[PDB]
Amino acid sequence: MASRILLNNGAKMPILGLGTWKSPPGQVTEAVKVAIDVGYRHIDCAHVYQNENEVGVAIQEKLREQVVKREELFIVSKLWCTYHEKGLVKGACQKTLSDLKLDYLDLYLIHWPTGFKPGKEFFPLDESGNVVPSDTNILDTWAAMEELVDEGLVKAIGISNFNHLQVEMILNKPGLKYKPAVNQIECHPYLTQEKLIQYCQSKGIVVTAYSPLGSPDRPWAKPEDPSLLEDPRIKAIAAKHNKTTAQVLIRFPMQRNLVVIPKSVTPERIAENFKVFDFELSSQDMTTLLSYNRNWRVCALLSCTSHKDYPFHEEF
Ligand SMILES: NC(=O)c1ccc[n+]([C@@H]2O[C@H](COP(=O)([O-])OP(=O)(O)OC[C@H]3O[C@@H](n4cnc5c(N)ncnc54)[C@H](OP(=O)(O)O)[C@@H]3O)[C@@H](O)[C@H]2O)c1
Ligand SMILES: O=C(O)CCCc1nc(-c2cccc([N+](=O)[O-])c2)no1
Repeated sequence: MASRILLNNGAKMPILGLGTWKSPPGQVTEAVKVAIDVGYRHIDCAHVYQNENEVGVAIQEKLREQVVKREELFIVSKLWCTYHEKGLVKGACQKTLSDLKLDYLDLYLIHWPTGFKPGKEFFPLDESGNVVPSDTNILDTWAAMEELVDEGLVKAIGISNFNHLQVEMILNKPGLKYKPAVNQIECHPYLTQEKLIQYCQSKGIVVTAYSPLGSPDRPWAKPEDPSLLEDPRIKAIAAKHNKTTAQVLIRFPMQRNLVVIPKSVTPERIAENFKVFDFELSSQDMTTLLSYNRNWRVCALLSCTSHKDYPFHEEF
């Protein structure tokens, strides 16, 4: 299987990347250094993760060390919800660029369709804990994203956690200048996303699967929660192919023509997780994994469920 997928901006995106949500700032520099050493060329970042400076130290050292060239790296970051106003988007991008010590991003995503009130708080709340929305709408934010392409700050723009109606809204935006290149969404055998993925692919939008391992370190994990890594049915498929469960869970989206971004700060796992290009799941394996769907989401916050733009009321 090829290692990159062609985007609708003409650039190629590595289909395996390293996630960095929850990667501790004191561990993620070494994690990214190790990742590049063992072959990763795509790093998934975000301002809200509060570790972009430390990710950048790693990227810069490996560029200076001549382990890799910048053109060979695919660095993604995301515009946080409190910066959807037109006048705040460039600054938000430039802070990400300064922290990552880059002069462009390969891909910048609108992190969520929901805009929040600007200010220092990433999740501004009212007295009863509802997030405070902003009045910006997604189409003006999108035009601000298009400006970043035209200023050379980013090579591609896209979206994340957009539902099909929301993707459609961007695609039908009056005066649309650049189509989203990517929609990054939660996707794994308990949330298989067939409808949203086929819609996006039919429009030439590449889908990135996040939390492919079910995010076992998410802060709100509950006993009763399903566990991909521990699911005996998936362990069995892994056993059959002489791979680990995680390797199965990473290969699965790759064979759906998705990009996948498993997170780890554990060197042995970082290496393990990249060793997924030398085996194939069968069609039957794939259909079996798809059958485990239960519409289970890692990422869906109660505090945002009344925002007008909350993406997960619609089926997809
Ligand atoms: N667009 C958005 O809204 C959004 C939302 C969620 C996630 N994402 C992106 O997606 C990335 C991946 O999602 P995620 O961080 O939620 O979780 P994930 O990649 O599904 O799972 C990460 C967890 O799995 C562990 N793990 C990694 N490799 C393993 C292996 N081979 N064997 C056993 N355990 C392993 C990691 O542990 P150690 O780190 O301790 O090894 C960590 O606890 C994020 O980091 C972020 O970059 C984007
Ligand atoms: O940004 C990441 O990579 C994941 C951080 C964890 C996470 N964020 C959210 C979150 C943030 C903003 C909006 C929503 N919403 O449901 O409308 C959910 N739910 O879960």
